[PDB]
Amino acid sequence: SLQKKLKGTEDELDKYSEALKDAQEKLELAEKKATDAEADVASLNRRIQLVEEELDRAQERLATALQKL
Amino acid sequence: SLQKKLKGTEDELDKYSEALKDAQEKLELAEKKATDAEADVASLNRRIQLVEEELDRAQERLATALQKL
Amino acid sequence: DEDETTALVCDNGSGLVKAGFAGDDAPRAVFPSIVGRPRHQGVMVGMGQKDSYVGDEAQSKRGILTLKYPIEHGIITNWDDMEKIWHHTFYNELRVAPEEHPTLLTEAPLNPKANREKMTQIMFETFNVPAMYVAIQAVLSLYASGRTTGIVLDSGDGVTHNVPIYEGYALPHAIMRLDLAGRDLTDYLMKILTERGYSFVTTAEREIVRDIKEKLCYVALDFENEMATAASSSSLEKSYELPDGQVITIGNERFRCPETLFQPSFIGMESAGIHETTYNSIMKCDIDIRKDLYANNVMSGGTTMYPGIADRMQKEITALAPSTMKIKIIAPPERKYSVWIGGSILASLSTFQQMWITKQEYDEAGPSIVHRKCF
Amino acid sequence: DEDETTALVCDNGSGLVKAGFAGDDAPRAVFPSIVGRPRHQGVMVGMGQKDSYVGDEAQSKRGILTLKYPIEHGIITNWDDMEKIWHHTFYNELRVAPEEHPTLLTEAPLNPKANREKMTQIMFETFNVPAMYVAIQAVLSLYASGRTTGIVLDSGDGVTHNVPIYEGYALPHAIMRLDLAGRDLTDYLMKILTERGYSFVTTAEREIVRDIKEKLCYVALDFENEMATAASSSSLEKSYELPDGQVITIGNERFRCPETLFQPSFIGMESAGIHETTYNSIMKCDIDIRKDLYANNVMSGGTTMYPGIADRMQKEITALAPSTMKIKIIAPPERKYSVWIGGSILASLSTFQQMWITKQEYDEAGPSIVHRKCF
Ligand SMILES: Nc1ncnc2c1ncn2[C@@H]1O[C@H](COP(=O)(O)OP(=O)(O)O)[C@@H](O)[C@H]1O
Ligand SMILES: Nc1ncnc2c1ncn2[C@@H]1O[C@H](COP(=O)(O)OP(=O)(O)O)[C@@H](O)[C@H]1O
Ligand SMILES: [Mg+2]
Ligand SMILES: [Mg+2]
Repeated sequence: SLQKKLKGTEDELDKYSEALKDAQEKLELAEKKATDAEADVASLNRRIQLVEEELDRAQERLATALQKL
Repeated sequence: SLQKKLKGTEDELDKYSEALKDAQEKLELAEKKATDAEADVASLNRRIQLVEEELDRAQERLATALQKL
Repeated sequence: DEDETTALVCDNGSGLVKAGFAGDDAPRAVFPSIVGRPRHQGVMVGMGQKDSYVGDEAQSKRGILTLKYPIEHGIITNWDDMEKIWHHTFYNELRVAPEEHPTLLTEAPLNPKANREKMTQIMFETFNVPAMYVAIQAVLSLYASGRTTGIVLDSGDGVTHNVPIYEGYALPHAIMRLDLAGRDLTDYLMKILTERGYSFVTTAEREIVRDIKEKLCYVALDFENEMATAASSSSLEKSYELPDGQVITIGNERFRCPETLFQPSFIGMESAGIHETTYNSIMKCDIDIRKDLYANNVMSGGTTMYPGIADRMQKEITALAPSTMKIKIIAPPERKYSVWIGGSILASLSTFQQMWITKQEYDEAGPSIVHRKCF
Repeated sequence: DEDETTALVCDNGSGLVKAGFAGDDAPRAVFPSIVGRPRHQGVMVGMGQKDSYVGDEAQSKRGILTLKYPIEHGIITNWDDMEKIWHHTFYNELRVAPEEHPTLLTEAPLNPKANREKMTQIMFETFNVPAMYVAIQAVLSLYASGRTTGIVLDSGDGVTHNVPIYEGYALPHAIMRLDLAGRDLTDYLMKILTERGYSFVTTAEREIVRDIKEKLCYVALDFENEMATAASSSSLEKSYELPDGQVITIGNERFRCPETLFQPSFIGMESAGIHETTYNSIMKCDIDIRKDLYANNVMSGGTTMYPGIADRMQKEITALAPSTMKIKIIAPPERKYSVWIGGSILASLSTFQQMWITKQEYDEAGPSIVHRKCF
């Protein structure tokens, strides 16, 4: 009975080790994806800020032109 | 002897289970962060397209107001 | 832990307490505003005899502890919970006594006088504090925004405040509070999910679905069109994985949950939606500054963390107001903590160090006179 | 048997199915909602090969048939039992086909969409029915009561619905369902009788003790005082004679069984008692009509057949609400069948004959569109 229990425990150990390795792999993948997404969102924040500044300048000049008209 | 071996194997099993739970928690955290960042990227891409359309509208309006001036 | 004699900024916002020292850019101790009382009586021996859990200690155990909200709509229901949450924040997280530094607390606009007198009395008589100060949230949020003009929309958990400030000028007559926020949205989502088929009637599940909403629920850009296109769903419906493992499937309900804000008729109240109430408030202001209020509107509150609020506000205001002027809506990043951030930058000024209220003058004057001095 | 082309009113209430033709004052076919399935396999020859008993045929034999409840808390568990109970009611008692007259069914408030679509599909596709209609029980009960104002408390077998209707006006936002009813009371009585000494763990005995409760169990006018005076029992304890002959002796347990309704903590649930939930519902309504809801409260459901509920409700509401106004509680005689009675008087109107849903429009529209048309 003890030998059977030891065999079962060793099987469970192997399965847990495989699960841990798979979890670590998925962890690396998810961290990579999150880092890429953070870089993309930061770049898009700078781009949207620049376009917002451009739009503010455009609307200020439009108001000035309307007043002149 | 086999009882000592089973004790060691059970201790290693507990260690592997703890490591697997920790890895699963990290995987959860990372996947949540990645999904949130991806949703933010998509929403901000929509936003910047809307702002670019608004900028084009403002530029055309300015050109018309200028011509009238 | 702290080597600077500066006030402790403790934002006791409805739903989330955010406490931290002045000068910091974000609260270190962030925990929900909940109190877990032991429901049953155990014959067990050795466990903590503590009869009142709080914060993360209560969040970690929501099945055994009956959950009570220490704040409802704005009016403080139980004061024991108040004493519990401050005593906990003082002698369990910050590891500092209030007898060495001031304390700049932030309260909601248009609150009862009983609430203010009670908190001030607990902060002066019971606890030995050298000086107290009550501050409105809208001003500090406008500070953190880095402007002096605009209408702040603070949507907490059980109350929503619209506060117009033009050129750094408060308007106490136009501030209108309406008790529509995250709790009524959680209730609407709960009843519609009960309509879907998954029925629950306990508070722990209510907090779980609240978190699910915070994570997934968003605002729709066109309600009826999304309803039509979601009738035949494909990518519009999402399958969420509960932290317990039960597979939940939620489709259109998401972008119909916050819609109750725009249509209070869903909860059978004659009150107007947040956008229409803000618009009416703008008419109540003067015409001269209305354009500036259109161009400088600011948002605050955790409820504003949903994606798609800015666009919905822009379309609704454009449909209500003329489409000749320019109506830009600005939402600063991390707006939720911005209020607290303001507190920090407000506690470092020497002049503000001169506008505190010491114990002795309060004791002779009494709490009511203190109310007159502040405003 | 029937010479009038009128809808068959079939109230499929949880615990008791009540079927009868429209125009009658009481259901003719009244049988419990249970399905008996053959547990073992017999080598015997000649007995009925029928693999699914129902109604009185199952009640007559509960020792051989494992009993399954076709409805739980409100959500339909098994649809085969549904088809069994309707097919039985159609081709074993009423002796009439559904292809000649309509059918006005009554469903519980706030039920799943899957339940409604499923029953409608079984009533249209499988069975050839000229027209169907789903109706809420509370409205028909208020009809039978002969009023238009009040809050209907319908306590069935596994669910309890509080529905406020003032001036005939429904309030779909305030209807709150709670799964506390006769089954949880039967379970509480069973566990406390197991505590007394007579232990059983089979469903037949559960139904027997349910009947014993229906016959004897009543509500207490003062729980603690009755506990004290029953400590030394004389006339407070009664000796019941089981239909089998075993002499059972039951004392205080009777008036402590329904008390679980007033103290859900006995079953370890954070939900509030029926009276406190009704009181909270009254606060959720508007103040203007609250007095009318106090003066016109109506009750429904078989569980209300216990003696002493009206007085207990009056004392509890008087203790909770002020004692300045007048709070009269009205319980119409034979309230349990009143719902069904309403159905009868609702199926005789010509206008109601114009509000039915025929097969063709449902087939083109589909079940979901039918859900939109009703509400
Ligand atoms: N990260 C988040 N995402 C979505 N909603 C949130 C988030 N944090 C808080 N909320 C919502 O905001 C409400 C609490 O806001 P509160 O903390 O009072 O804001 P503030 O502190 O700015 O006053 C709750 O109803 C909660 O649902
Ligand atoms: N004559 C009676 N006396 C006591 N309780 C009853 C009686 N008839 C039914 N009940 C209880 O009512 C419940 C079933 O009610 P139900 O038939 O659903 O009411 P309704 O038909 O009005 O919805 C069961 O739990 C049962 O114990
Ligand atoms: Mg807020
Ligand atoms: Mg009933």
